[PDB]
Amino acid sequence: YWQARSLLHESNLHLDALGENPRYLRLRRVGSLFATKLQNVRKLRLLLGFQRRGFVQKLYEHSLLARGSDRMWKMVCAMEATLPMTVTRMGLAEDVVGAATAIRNDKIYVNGKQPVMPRKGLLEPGDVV
RNA sequence: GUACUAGGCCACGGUGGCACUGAAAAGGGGCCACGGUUCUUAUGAACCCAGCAGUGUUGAAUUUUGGACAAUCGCUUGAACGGCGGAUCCAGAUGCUGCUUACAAA
Repeated sequence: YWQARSLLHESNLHLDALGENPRYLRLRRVGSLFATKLQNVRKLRLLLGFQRRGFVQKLYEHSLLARGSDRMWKMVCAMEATLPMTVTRMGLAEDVVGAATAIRNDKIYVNGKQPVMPRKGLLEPGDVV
């Protein structure tokens, strides 16, 4: 009941009403700003620490061209098929950036010796790491 | 609705006219006239990069006077992995891109 909210219900964790019984007037309502989209792209790149445009753009078109069920459990599946997120799922680093340095050493051993594609992934199902 | 990719077909080879041969006609085949470029002791001859590189003007801007027949593919030759091809294949300079890139050591 409390948990498992809607996957796009992130407007309940930004500003709320009828749960704050004080300050009846002067309540901040959200304006028409696209800066939350730009900072959400910042939340996307900060989960990779990578240069802003090219990687998230290339993963965006790959996420469109892979399958067409939806864009929410599958676009983050395109995020999750990437190798630095995959290493963070294994737990070989404190965070994504340290894992990126570890793969920058080529300490990693994806599919035998090394990933053939270091910056882009993409780990298909059936690929050892 | 509008600049390219590669490739289909046509047209043209400084300009214009025409012919041989060939089954079919001419981009480094033949003849004449033009317009250029050089030289003559001036009488006349030689040549025509919209082939490759390269030069010069203009341009905001335009590449190396590279290697090679080995791969094709073509032409040719009955030896000979033969001969040739600025087609091509490989390298350069140069926009776009996809893709890596810390060294040490087995």
